[PDB]
Amino acid sequence: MQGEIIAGFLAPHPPHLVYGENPPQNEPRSQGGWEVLRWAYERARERLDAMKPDVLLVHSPHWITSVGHHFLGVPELSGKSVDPIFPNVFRYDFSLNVDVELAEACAEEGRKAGLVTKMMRNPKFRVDYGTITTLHLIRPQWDIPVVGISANNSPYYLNTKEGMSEMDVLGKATREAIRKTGRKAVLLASNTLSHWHFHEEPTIPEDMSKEYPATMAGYQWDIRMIELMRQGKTSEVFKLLPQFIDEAFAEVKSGAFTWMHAAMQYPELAAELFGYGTVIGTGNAVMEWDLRKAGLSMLGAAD
Amino acid sequence: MQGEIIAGFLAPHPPHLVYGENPPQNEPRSQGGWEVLRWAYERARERLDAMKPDVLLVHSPHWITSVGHHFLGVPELSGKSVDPIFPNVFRYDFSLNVDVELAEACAEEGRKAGLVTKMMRNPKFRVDYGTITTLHLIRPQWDIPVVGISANNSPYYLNTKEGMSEMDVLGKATREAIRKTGRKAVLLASNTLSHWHFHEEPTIPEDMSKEYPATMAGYQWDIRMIELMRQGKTSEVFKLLPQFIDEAFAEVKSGAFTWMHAAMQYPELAAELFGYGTVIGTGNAVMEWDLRKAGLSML
Amino acid sequence: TVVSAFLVPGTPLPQLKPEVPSWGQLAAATERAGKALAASRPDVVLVYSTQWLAVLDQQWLTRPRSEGVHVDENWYEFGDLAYDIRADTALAEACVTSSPLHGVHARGVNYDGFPIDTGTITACTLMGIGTDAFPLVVGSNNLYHSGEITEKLAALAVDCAKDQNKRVAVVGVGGLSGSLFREEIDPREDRIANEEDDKWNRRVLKLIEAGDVSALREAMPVYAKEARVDMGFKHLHWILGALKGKFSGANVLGYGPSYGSGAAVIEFRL
Amino acid sequence: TVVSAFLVPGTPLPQLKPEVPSWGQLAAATERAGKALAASRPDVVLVYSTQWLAVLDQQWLTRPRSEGVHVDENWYEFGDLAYDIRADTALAEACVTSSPLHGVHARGVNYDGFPIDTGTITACTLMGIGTDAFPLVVGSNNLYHSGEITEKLAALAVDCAKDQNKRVAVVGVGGLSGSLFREEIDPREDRIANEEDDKWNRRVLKLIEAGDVSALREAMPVYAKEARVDMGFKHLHWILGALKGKFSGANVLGYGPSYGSGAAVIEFRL
Ligand SMILES: N=C(C/C=C\C=O)C(=O)O
Ligand SMILES: N=c1ccccoc1=O
Ligand SMILES: [Cl-]
Ligand SMILES: [Fe+2]
Ligand SMILES: [Fe+2]
Ligand SMILES: [O-]
Repeated sequence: MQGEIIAGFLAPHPPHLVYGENPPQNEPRSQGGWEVLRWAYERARERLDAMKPDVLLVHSPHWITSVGHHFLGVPELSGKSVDPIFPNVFRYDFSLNVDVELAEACAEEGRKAGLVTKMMRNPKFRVDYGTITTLHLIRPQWDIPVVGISANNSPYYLNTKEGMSEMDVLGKATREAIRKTGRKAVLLASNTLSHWHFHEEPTIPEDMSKEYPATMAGYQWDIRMIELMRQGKTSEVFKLLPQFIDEAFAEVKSGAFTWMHAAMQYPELAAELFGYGTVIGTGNAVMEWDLRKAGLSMLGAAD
Repeated sequence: MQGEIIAGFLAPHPPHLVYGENPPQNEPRSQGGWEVLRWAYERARERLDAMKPDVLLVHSPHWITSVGHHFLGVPELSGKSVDPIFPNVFRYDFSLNVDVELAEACAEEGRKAGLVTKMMRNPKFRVDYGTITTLHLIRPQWDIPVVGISANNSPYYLNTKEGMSEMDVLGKATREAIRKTGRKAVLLASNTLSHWHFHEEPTIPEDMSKEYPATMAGYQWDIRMIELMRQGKTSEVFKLLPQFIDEAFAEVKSGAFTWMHAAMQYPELAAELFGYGTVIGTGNAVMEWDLRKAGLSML
Repeated sequence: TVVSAFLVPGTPLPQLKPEVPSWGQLAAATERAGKALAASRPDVVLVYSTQWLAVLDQQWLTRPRSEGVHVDENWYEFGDLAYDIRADTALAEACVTSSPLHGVHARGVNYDGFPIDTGTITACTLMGIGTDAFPLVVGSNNLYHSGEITEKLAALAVDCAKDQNKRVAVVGVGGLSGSLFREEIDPREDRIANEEDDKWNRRVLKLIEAGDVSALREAMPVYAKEARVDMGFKHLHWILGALKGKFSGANVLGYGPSYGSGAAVIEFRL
Repeated sequence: TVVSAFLVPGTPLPQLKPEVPSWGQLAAATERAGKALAASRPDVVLVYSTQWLAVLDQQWLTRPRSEGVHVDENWYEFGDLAYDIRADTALAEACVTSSPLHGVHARGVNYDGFPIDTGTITACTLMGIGTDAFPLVVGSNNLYHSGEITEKLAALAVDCAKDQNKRVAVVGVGGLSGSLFREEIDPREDRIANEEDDKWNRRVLKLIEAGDVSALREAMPVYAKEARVDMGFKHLHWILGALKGKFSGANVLGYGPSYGSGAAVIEFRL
C-alpha cells in the first residue's frame, strides 16, 4: 500500500456559483449567473470524477480557530448552511461523511511536528458554508469522504509570515498523514484571490452586466499570480505571496493555498487554469496541479 | 484522394486580444488585458498546433462585398492592417500566403452551385483587419496557407433567411472544394456573439475593471446559445439563430457561423468552449467542433 | 427612553461550563445583569454583538422567532447552545429604514436557519432576554464601521424606539482583552493571558465605574490596540451612542478570564 | 466663411474606368465640380464621406499628410486608387474640441496607414482637392448619428472655420439610389437598377435644383427608404447643415449609373 496525493485544486467558495446552478440542496432560485466560473468548475468536476480518490481534504477560511488547527472528527455530519452575508443566495441542506481515521492521522502528525491540533467530536457542529460550497462546486454528488480542516488564526493574530510557517507545517503534516494511512487523496484549497469587493447589494444579483473586477490593480495582481502558476514558477508565486496578500487583500492569507502546496512539496509544475472570473468584484481562479500526470503523486509505503 | 475537414473553430476577431498580447507585428503597446479570452485562445492554439492542417479557411464580416462571394486569389499578400475604429490598439504588419488552388476550387464550386463568386487577383489588396486578427489569434506563427472568404451583403441587403441560405450553399460549395482538392483543412468562423456595445473606451483600454457585458439580455442570449452548442444541439442553435441575431444583434448575421456549419453538415456534435468573455461589452466565445475526434472529418 | 444599559461577555464558556469557578462567577454576574434589566421594565432590548459580522450593508435581525441549537466553532467541546430568540420586527424594520437617512446602507435578515452568533445566544440565555416580553433589536457588527458610526446606529435605533413609544434596555455583547491562549489549557487554571492585558482591563473598568467618559473616550483606541480588545471595543461604543455619550457611573458585576481573554459584566448607572 | 458646396459620388468606377461612356460622363462632371471649387478660392474643403464609417466616437482626420495606394474591396479589378491627402490639422482639431460641446463625443485620427475610404480618395483625385492649397477637414459617417446630428456636426465645423477666418468649400461624398446589381454585368450595359429608383433620383434631383429645402426635407426620409439611398442621404444633410439649412438652387452637372446604383454631381448655388 502506498499513499497518494492525486492532485491539488485551487477550489474557491463563492456561494453565487452554487446559486447560479440551482441544485436541489439550495433553497433560493436564480435565473442563472457566473457561468464562466461555473463552466470552469464543470472542467474541474470531470477531472476529479476520473481520479476516483478515497478522500477530499479541504482547508476553509470560514472555520476560524484560535487554539491550533482543528479537524472534523465525527463520522456523519449534516445541516442547513445559511450564508451570513449572502443569505438570499445560499441556504444549503447538506449531509456528508468524514474520513475520521485520516483526520486523526493529520491531527496526530501535526501535533508531532509542533502544531497544536484538535479533533472536533461534537456531532451537532454545523460545517462551515465555505467548506460546503467548495465541496458542492467540485463534487455535487456528495459521494466521497471528506476531511475538513480549520484555518488557524495565526496569519491575522500574529502576522502573515508566522501564520504561513504554521500552514507549511500543517501541509507536510497532512502529506505524512496521507502517506502513513495509504489514502489516495485530493487536496482542495478553498481560497479566492483578490478580495477587494463591492460594498453594495445589487437588487438582482445574477445580473452579469454588473459583475466585474472591483479594482484594476487587484485584477492585475490575480493575472500575474495566475500566470506564474500555469508557467510552473511556484517558487516565484510564494516569494510574491506576502506582497500579493497586502496589495490585493487576497484570501490566500487564510492559509489553504500554502497548506496545499506544502503537502505537495511546492512542485515546480505547470498548473491548469479551468477559468477566472469575478464575484462581487473578487478574483476567483479554479485551477489544478495534476501530480499523477507529473508522476509526483506517490508518497511512500504506508504503515 | 481523402479530403478532410478536421475541425471548425468559432474564432472571433476582437483586436483588443492581440493588443493585450503585445506581439512583434502590432505597433501599439498595452499593459496586458482580456487574458480570460487570451487564455481561451491559447487552448485553441494548442488544438490547431496538433492538427497539422494544410490550410485555414476564414470568413470575415469586415470584407464586405455586394456582388457575390469573393476569395483571396494572389499567392502572397502583405500590408499594414490598421483598425478604423480602434487604431490605438491595432496596427498590425502582416504577411500571409494564400492557398490559391483551393480558393479557386471554392469559387468554381460556388459558381456551379448557383452562387456568384469572384477571385481577388489584385496584389495590392489589403487583407481586412478581421481576417488578420482571427488568424493571429489561432496561429500567430503565420506558417499555414489560408483561404480568405468575403462576407456577401445578402443578410443585410436582402434579409437574414435569404442571406443565410447563400451562406449555406457557400458552405456546401466549400466542402466540395476541400473534397475535390484532397485538402486537410480547418474552418474559422470569425464572428462575435452579442454585439451591443459601450459608447467609448475608458482612456486606458486595458482597464479590465471597466470590462463587462453591455446588457443583461445580450449576455443571457450568448450563454443560452453557447450552452446549446455545448450540448451538441446544433439543429436547435440554428432555429434560434434569427431571433438571436435580432435581439442580441449578433455578428453571426454576417454568415461565417452558418458557412462553417454548412461545410461541416450541421454536426449534432458537442462543441468545446475554450472560453467566454467580453470586449467593449460584446459577447465573444471561442469554441471548437472536433470532427476528427467525432469520426466525421473525412469527405 | 433608555431605561437600562449593560455590557456582557460574548464568550459561551460561562454558560457552557459554570463549574469552572471564575467562569461560573461570570455566568452568575450575567444572570444578575438580566435581573436588573428586567427590573427596569423595557419593551425592547437593543443588542449589538461583536460576533455578529457584516461586511456589505448593515444587517438588522428581522425574523420574529429564530430557534435552533448552535455549536460554537472554537468551544464545541464544551457543549451546545439551544436558543429561542424573539425579535421586535416593527422596531428592527424601522432601524433598517432609518439607517440610510443616517448614511448607512442597511437590510433586514429574516431567514430560517440564519446563523445567529454565539454572543447574542449566550446573552439571551443568561440574561433571560430575547423573549416575547423582552424581544430584541439586533444590529450587526459591520467590520467596516468605526466606533463613531456604531454610536450613530445605536442613537438612530433609540430614536426609532422613542417614535414607537418603547422603553429600551441597551446591551453590548463582547469581551475585553483578546489574547486567547493558543494551546489547550486546564479550564480550572484559566487566567488573563498576560499582566499587561489585566492592567489595561482593570484600568478601563475603573474609568467606567467612575463614569469618566472623557478619560474613557481617549483611553479606548489605545486600549483596543494594546490589549487586543474584542473588535475595537465597538460594543461599548454601542452603549455610548445609545446613552448619547453620558452616564453617571457603573457597577462591574464580574471580571474574569475566558481562555486567556478578558471578560466582564457591567451594569451602567445612567 | 462658406463659399461653395458640392455633392459628388463615392463610387470609384468613374475614376477607374472612364472609357465606359456613362462612367466617363460622371468622371468629367466631377472634374468640372473640381474647377468650380477651385474658382471659389477656399482655404479648406469640409468633407463627409458616406463610406468613412464610425461606430464609437465621431472621427475627424487630423493627420497632416496621408499617402498610399488604396484598393477598393469591391472594385479591385478595375485598378488602384493612389492618394496624397493633406489635412487642415488646426481646423480639424478645433472640430474635435467643439464636438462634445455640441453633445457629440469626438476624437482625432492621426495614424500612418489609417484606412481612408474610397469615396474621399476618388473625390480628391477627380476634384483635385486634398492638396496643400485645398486641404481637407474630413468628418466621419458615424452609423448611430441621424441626419439632424450630421447637420449639427457640419454647422459646428463651419463655425470653427469662421473663427479661423477661413473660406470653406463643402463636399458631400456619396451615392443616390443604392440598388446595386448582385451579379456581374457588362460595364457597357450599366444603368440604374429600375425605373422606380430613377424616378425617385430625378424627383429629388429636381427639388435640389429648385432650392426647395422645405419640400426636399419632406421627401428625403421617404426617398432614402424606398430608393435604398446611400447611408440615408446623410451626405446631403452634411451640406444642408453647413449651409445652415438654406440655399438657392443647384446645377446637376452629372447623373448616371454605378453598377445599378445612382450617382450624381451637384453644384449648389448659395
Ligand atoms: N471569498 C469569498 C469571495 C466571494 C464572494 C462570496 O463569498 C467569500 O466571501 O466567501
Ligand atoms: N466583432 C467585434 C466585437 C467587438 C470589438 C471589436 O472588434 C469587433 O469588430
Ligand atoms: Cl465565541
Ligand atoms: Fe471567503
Ligand atoms: Fe466584427
Ligand atoms: O463588428
